[PDB]
Amino acid sequence: LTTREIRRQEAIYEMSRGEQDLIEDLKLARKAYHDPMLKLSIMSEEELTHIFGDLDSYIPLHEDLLTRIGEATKPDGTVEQIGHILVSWLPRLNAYRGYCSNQLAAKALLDQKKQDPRVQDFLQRCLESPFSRKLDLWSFLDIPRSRLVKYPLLLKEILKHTPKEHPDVQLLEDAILIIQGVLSDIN
Amino acid sequence: LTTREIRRQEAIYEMSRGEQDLIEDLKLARKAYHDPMLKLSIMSEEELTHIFGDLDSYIPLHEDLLTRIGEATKPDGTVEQIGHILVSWLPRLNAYRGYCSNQLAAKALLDQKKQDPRVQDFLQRCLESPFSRKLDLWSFLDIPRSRLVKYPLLLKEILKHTPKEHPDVQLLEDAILIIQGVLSDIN
Repeated sequence: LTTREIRRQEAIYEMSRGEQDLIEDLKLARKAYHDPMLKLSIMSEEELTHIFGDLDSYIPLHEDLLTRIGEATKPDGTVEQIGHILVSWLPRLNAYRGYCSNQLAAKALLDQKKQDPRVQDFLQRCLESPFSRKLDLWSFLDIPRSRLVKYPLLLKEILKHTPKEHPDVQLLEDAILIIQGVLSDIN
Repeated sequence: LTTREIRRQEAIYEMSRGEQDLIEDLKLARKAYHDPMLKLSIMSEEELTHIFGDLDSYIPLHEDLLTRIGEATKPDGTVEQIGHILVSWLPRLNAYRGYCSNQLAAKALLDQKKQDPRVQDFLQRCLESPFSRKLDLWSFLDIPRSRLVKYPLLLKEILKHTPKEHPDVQLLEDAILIIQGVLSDIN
């Protein structure tokens, strides 16, 4: 394996580790925050979907990417082609249209809720436990946003190390265009 | 939270991390070893089930434990009761009866196959890749065996830190008896 082709694979791995991390945080937000607050009636659903969005849709969306990459990973750990997955997956990031279309309206409830004693108490409890796992609740919207805005860099890095005569060149070039379109359809 | 009750939770966590690890190795054995060798006809299925057993059954068996513990884990990360899961799960370790009933017959093929050039070549390839993940193929049977023999220690450690008047005391006491029975039904 060449030094360059090792970077190509390292670039593909860097990306999927990013997905594992997003998924861990989306699940944590669903389990430790959203569901309990909804259950204890600390916040109404209308409110909780303003803050968190459709977690129930995003989690299997990003898991789906990770599944497909894993299935394309050989026994030796390398992945030969990836463009065909990305091109046919990226358009699904259009599932964020609604959530991210009012980041403005989101940060008006957010700032309201940080005076509520019932949320303060809920967090202080969660946080007192040495087995709890923290999320910055007040800038949650940053987690997905950060990730969505990172894809073009991740894709350009895979392409930087893709051999001239490789099918991924066209597909990755076309995927960078897909990601760029999807971004404008929410900002 | 008391110093003792922190140990109880640490004991429960230690156990589930063990399951995550076993699962990672059972999946790796299925993906990097069993399936490819079966596909390339380096080994017949009869042979591969002697070496690896019914991976397809063990993986969802241990995942099932991890699912159920996760569902019993509160937002704060602690788990209040665990005996009721363990008592009703442990009898399923009886799915190892067949595999482990001929550890003797297993280590006669094993020692045969380590002279086969086709297996040597297959491994040397796998291993040459910097993205590959290693398993000691020749003492694979140790991975499950080690784990099965570790449960009684894991259970006694949870019980060591369980409060006198807690429902887990009876259940864990009864689970230790279940694990002990299951072990004799294969050794």
